[PDB]
Amino acid sequence: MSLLSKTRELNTLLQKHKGIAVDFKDVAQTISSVTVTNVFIVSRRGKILGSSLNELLKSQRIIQMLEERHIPSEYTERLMEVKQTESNIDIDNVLTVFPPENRELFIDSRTTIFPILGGGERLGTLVLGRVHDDFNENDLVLGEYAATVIGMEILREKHSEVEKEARDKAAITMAINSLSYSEKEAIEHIFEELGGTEGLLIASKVADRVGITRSVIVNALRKLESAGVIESRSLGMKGTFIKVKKEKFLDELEKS
Amino acid sequence: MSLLSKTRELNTLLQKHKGIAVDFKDVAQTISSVTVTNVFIVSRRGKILGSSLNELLKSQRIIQMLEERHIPSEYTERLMEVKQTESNIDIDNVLTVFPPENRELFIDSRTTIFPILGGGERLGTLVLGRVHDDFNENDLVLGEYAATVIGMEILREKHSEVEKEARDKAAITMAINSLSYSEKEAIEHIFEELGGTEGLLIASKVADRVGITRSVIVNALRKLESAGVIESRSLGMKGTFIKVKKEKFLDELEKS
Amino acid sequence: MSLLSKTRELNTLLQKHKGIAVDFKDVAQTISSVTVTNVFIVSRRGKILGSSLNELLKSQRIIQMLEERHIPSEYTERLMEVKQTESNIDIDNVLTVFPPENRELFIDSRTTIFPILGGGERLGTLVLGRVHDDFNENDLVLGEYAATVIGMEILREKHSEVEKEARDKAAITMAINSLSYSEKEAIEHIFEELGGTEGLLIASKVADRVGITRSVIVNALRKLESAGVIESRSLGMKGTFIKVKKEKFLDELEKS
Amino acid sequence: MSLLSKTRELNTLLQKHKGIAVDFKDVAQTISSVTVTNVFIVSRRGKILGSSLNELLKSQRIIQMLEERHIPSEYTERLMEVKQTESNIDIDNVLTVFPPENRELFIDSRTTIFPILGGGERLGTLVLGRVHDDFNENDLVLGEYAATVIGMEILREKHSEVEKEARDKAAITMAINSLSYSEKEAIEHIFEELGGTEGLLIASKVADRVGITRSVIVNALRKLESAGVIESRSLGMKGTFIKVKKEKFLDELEKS
DNA sequence: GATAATTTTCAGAATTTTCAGAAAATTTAG
DNA sequence: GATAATTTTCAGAATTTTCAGAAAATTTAG
Ligand SMILES: Nc1nc2c(ncn2[C@@H]2O[C@H](COP(=O)(O)OP(=O)(O)OP(=O)(O)O)[C@@H](O)[C@H]2O)c(=O)[nH]1
Ligand SMILES: Nc1nc2c(ncn2[C@@H]2O[C@H](COP(=O)(O)OP(=O)(O)OP(=O)(O)O)[C@@H](O)[C@H]2O)c(=O)[nH]1
Ligand SMILES: Nc1nc2c(ncn2[C@@H]2O[C@H](COP(=O)(O)OP(=O)(O)OP(=O)(O)O)[C@@H](O)[C@H]2O)c(=O)[nH]1
Ligand SMILES: Nc1nc2c(ncn2[C@@H]2O[C@H](COP(=O)(O)OP(=O)(O)OP(=O)(O)O)[C@@H](O)[C@H]2O)c(=O)[nH]1
Ligand SMILES: CC[C@H](C)[C@H](N)C(=O)O
Ligand SMILES: CC[C@H](C)[C@H](N)C(=O)O
Ligand SMILES: CC[C@H](C)[C@H](N)C(=O)O
Ligand SMILES: CC[C@H](C)[C@H](N)C(=O)O
Repeated sequence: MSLLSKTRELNTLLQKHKGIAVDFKDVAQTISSVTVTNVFIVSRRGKILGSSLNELLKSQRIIQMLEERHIPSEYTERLMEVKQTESNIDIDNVLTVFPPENRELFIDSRTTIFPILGGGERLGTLVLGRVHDDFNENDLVLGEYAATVIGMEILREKHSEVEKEARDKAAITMAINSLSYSEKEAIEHIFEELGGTEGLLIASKVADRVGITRSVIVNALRKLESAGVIESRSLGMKGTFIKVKKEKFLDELEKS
Repeated sequence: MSLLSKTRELNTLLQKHKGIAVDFKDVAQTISSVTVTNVFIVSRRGKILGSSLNELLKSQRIIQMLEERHIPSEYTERLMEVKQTESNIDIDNVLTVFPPENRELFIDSRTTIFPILGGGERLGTLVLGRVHDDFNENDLVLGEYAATVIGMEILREKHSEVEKEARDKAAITMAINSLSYSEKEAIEHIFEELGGTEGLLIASKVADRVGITRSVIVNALRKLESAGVIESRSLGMKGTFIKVKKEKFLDELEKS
Repeated sequence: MSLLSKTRELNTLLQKHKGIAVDFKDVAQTISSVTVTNVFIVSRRGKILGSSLNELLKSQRIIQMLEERHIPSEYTERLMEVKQTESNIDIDNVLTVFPPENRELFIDSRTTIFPILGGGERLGTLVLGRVHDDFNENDLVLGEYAATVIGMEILREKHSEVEKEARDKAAITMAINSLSYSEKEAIEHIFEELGGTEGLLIASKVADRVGITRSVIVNALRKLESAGVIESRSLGMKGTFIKVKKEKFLDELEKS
Repeated sequence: MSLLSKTRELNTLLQKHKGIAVDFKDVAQTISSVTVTNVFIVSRRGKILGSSLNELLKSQRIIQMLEERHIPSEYTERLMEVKQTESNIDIDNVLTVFPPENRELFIDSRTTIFPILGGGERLGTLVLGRVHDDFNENDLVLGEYAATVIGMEILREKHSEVEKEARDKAAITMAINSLSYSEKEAIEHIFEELGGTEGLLIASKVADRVGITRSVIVNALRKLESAGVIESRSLGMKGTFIKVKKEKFLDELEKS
């Protein structure tokens, strides 16, 4: 099986995965097939995001490591020292992925470490190990496709979660500014009587006890409703039902 | 220059690009440098998302294509019928990326087509062109790997686009439900006289033409600001400035 | 000389330094006196912030390192691996501060590495080396006073520069919001004709060419003057003299 | 517990505190834990910046001191006369930190005084108290090193305080120069009727009492907002809300 | 000393704005 | 079907606000 067929095999997993997310465990399996290696996709903090082992599964430490979803904290930082792709690493090296204890079974073992880069920084590490054979250039080509692609699926993940928080801050800010002076004070006193995420209270009485017009309170709520900060429904004599959908709202209110 | 050298060059563009969006015009010329080819990155409908050419620029048609940001209609169809990679296409084949009229300069021209796939569907096509040298398998490895990542960035963009159009619909609806009856009527008329995405008008004047209280207009606008549907700016004696941040708002409002 | 007298010596340098800043070179000298060692105060990126060497000055690499204001980039990252105070490190170790080349002169050499911590993260490293003798606990007490104190003078420096940028953003924002719609457009057209940091222009003519009232322009400038964004003086027939004192102002204006 | 163990404990509080400001109440009890002492951190004028006591809390006077956040006037003087560290002070010496009346519980009490020095001047005093055990030299090493860092955090705070009062003066002056003659007159009267740091008043009413155009008042307030001297809030029919962010503004204005 | 050129100041109207409160509309329980 | 309890809607006045522009004030050159 030629390199083209191996690259074609890997590139097919990505071109046909439904959705946008790519399962790194699926990737780990594919990387093992076309190269016959034990695969480890670890984070910058060592969290195991993918794995496709066989010979290593035969070690006690490795089993307890897969359950921890982590790797030796000390060995995690040593992978950070590899800034370029270092291949063909024997068992007599510190960067070997195989247990130095069971050296007899892994005497001819060779280890290669690919760094995962994205957006201009370090994102993870892709460690591949073999029991005897060595790594050639055709293997480093396949491994660098993975690191470059994994870093892209991580760069998207980190970026998408930043966009989410950035929108919530805008939604809260977009709402806090649309409030009037009397409407900010109204919202402060309501969330006080409400106490929790959702509840039921009589807005009118809260308006009378505090000395704020009743329509000023209805006005503030409808603005927060428009901004997606809360959901509200009327219950007539029972009162007004409120369900906060953005918790950080109040915290940013007094801050204003 | 070995394949592992060309591969490392391409991956470097992707791992260090700032932000998240990868510019296809950068990819195209990067693909062109490492393979010594004329590069086209086109969509299903033949829009040139990115290109980096040299010899082809000595043809009249190629220039007007770049001006139109599109490729011929006839050619776009025949690219869709290419369901797999097809390399070393001669000048006399319809799938050739070189103008046949300039045969004196393109008689020994070879052109390979790489379908761009993402999420299991055809997103576009990556076309490479050479004047003399044929395409080896080490070239198909790059072109196929570049079409893969190109499909990944398109898959991602189309997803973020859909998420945004959905967040917008939600913003409009959430803001329309916040409007009372008289408030919902003012906005219909305010946005009628505005005539465009943004403008300046005298609200109190429009309030008297229809017979709605001016206070109604002020509160309604302030509720659309809470949902990020419009930006509003008071110019006192000169009127009110209104910039709409959601095209489809007015259309959606009329539905109700 | 007892430890109390050594601690008293060090604590005097800090209690009597005039001003708020503490010169790390002065510190380097004091740390060398009370312990008789070659002192290195390096950053997280290896930048030498202080030094008090003697025996090492006798090496060619060290001389070229002091001029670079840096240390071997590779050795800089290895110091990051020391998370706790590691002392009594022989020349046969990678973390030795002495040149492994001139091993014969530094055979009994012992090296100690103190990490500089502040605010909850790593800030630098304090490396001490000896030619023969070893380190005791009384030496680690003195070295940890230094690391803890150096980290405090660095935490203050980093914090003070953050407070400075945070105020400039507020000054610009505090000003951009106080501007009216017509006053923002006025400031946009003035900085256009101005071209550079400071210059001379006739505001009236700029007002007439663009179609904005002349007093609207005087009003915008006086607000920016109040916010410290610009300095302005009148020159009657010659025009108005403007000197921008905050460059990022305009960049944040169109962004609004 | 060795000195190097006690030292490492204190440094840990300083290296991991969040922000920049170190809370002296944390330092005091930390000093108390590692040396088994009653701790007082007082200024020149005897204000208890921080304390952590146990046995002393069984005395009436000590409690009222904590309530007053001050120490006796007579005792504060005698601490200033202590120009150097003085350890193992008996119960019958005026420099004792223990109430003589409770002699039955404090007859074998020992108390050491550590002057707190920063920038070459006396900033405060660190006082430690014990019921039985005397103070060794390993204790003077901690108390002297704690007084040093305490002096460092006071030196820093007093500097940031002065920089702020200077930035304020600049903000006031810069804002006053931005005011015209009629504008400068309105603010004098507006701030006269306000009577306090913040309040609500009817500007247009105050405009007619004096005979100034209402527009003048609006623009003047908007110029003080640009310099961060006040916050202003429009309440329409109810009036204008004004919060002053710079106490000394009104005073400084009257000077002109 | 005075003209000429901008630059500021000041005054005033039109519009925008926030709040009050009475009438309308709703929900819940009967 | 109807009372009672809040909840919304709507209308209206008082105040705040932004802009225009004419008169005043300033600087520069003579
Ligand atoms: N698409 C995709 N992304 C993944 C997968 N596994 C992990 N990630 C992403 O990888 C990113 C980093 O991994 P973390 O969950 O943060 O693990 P960690 O222990 O916190 O390590 P650090 O990210 O370095 O802090 C996360 O934001 C995930 O979105 C996966 O299987 N598929
Ligand atoms: N990252 C990135 N995406 C791009 C670039 N140019 C185009 N795209 C994406 O390519 C996709 C198609 O480009 P369009 O310009 O919309 O072309 P089209 O005619 O709509 O193409 P069809 O998808 O066939 O309908 C969209 O998802 C774009 O976001 C580029 O330079 N960078
Ligand atoms: N008080 C004081 N601070 C210093 C001294 N030398 C350096 N610093 C501070 O140490 C901080 C970090 O050093 P840098 O100038 O940033 O050196 P660098 O090469 O950029 O290394 P990094 O800070 O890790 O990025 C700076 O912000 C300085 O303010 C000194 O002699 N006295
Ligand atoms: N970091 C820090 N500084 C503090 C703390 N308590 C007081 N200070 C500083 O200690 C100094 C004096 O405290 P004050 O409360 O002003 O006492 P004082 O009576 O003015 O003292 P004198 O300086 O003698 O006039 C000031 O610079 C304060 O900022 C604290 O808990 N943490
Ligand atoms: C997978 C980690 C490997 C075994 C590494 N050599 C260690 O001992 O931690
Ligand atoms: C890019 C278009 C190519 C050259 C096509 N064969 C044509 O003749 O138009
Ligand atoms: C000061 C650096 C020392 C000599 C280190 N062992 C190196 O060789 O880089
Ligand atoms: C803290 C004050 C001490 C106890 C002082 N000697 C007194 O008697 O008041």
